[PDB]
Amino acid sequence: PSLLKKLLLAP
Amino acid sequence: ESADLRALAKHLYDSYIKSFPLTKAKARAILTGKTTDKSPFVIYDMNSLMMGEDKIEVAIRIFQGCQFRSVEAVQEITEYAKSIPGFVNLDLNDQVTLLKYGVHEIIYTMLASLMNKDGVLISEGQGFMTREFLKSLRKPFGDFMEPKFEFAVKFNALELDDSDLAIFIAVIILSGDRPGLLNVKPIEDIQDNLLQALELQLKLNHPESSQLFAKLLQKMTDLRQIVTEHVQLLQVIKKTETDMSLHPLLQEIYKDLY
Ligand SMILES: COC(=O)CCc1cc(CNC(=O)c2c(OC)cc(O)c3c2OC2=CC(O)=C(C(C)=O)C(=O)[C@]23C)c2ccccc2c1
Repeated sequence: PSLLKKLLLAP
Repeated sequence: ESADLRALAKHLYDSYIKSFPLTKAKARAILTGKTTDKSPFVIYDMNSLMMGEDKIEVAIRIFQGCQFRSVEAVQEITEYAKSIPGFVNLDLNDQVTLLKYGVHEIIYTMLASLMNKDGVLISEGQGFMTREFLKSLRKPFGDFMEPKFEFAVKFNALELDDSDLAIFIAVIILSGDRPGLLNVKPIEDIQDNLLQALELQLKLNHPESSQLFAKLLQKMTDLRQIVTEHVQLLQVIKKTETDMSLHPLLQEIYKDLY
């Protein structure tokens, strides 16, 4: 759970 | 094989153009004074900085500006990384690791595109802040700014264009030897193909500079030592400056880096 992970998952 | 390497090169360039608003081509059109757009506002001292606030402690204010742009750049780089064939199919934690260790090396590289010996373009080329104004900022902020120009001068001597840079950046992102990677081979396989695409790009685009590929491989190594020093310079700031606040995204990237 992280900000980088959230940016990576956004289509 | 070669045709497919050129198609890959073009794909990366096209994605690079979509991901990064201010290209080196656009940036050189501004710096050399060849654009129909009005000139960037020049900031060279405290007074000019005050005047140009709407166009774009002082040292702390400029440092925070650098942070905001870095945060924006990390998101641009992330979008670009997701366009590299195979990247989004990697283990998600490895994707995070590649960005964590890659982004600041790429920011050093892409800052060079916006820099000459005299200064740096800011605010999508609407402002131009002089190197000497940034270097003159009180310790420890002046020495945080200067290394980016020192690298830029050496790197820009290679005369890469946006097509070259798209592949160079992709190779850096897909580095299989970043600390803590779980599945190394799939990353190495992607990088091997990107390296082939880069070699061919440089042979065709810079036929009179046989040395360029080998030099760029060395620059990838140099960028690691440059970014380690960058992290050290940030500790001289963060640890000593009491009211200094780091953006959450940057705090995440710097946390447990090496
Ligand atoms: C290895 O990666 C790194 O070292 C990353 C850190 C990093 C980022 C940069 C790039 N800096 C800039 O673009 C910038 C700027 O440069 C001095 C001033 C400035 O005044 C603003 C900038 O951008 C801004 C965003 C804002 O939102 C503002 C607001 C609204 O307050 C600003 O103030 C702006 C306009 C560097 C530029 C030169 C040297 C080192 C750098 C280090």
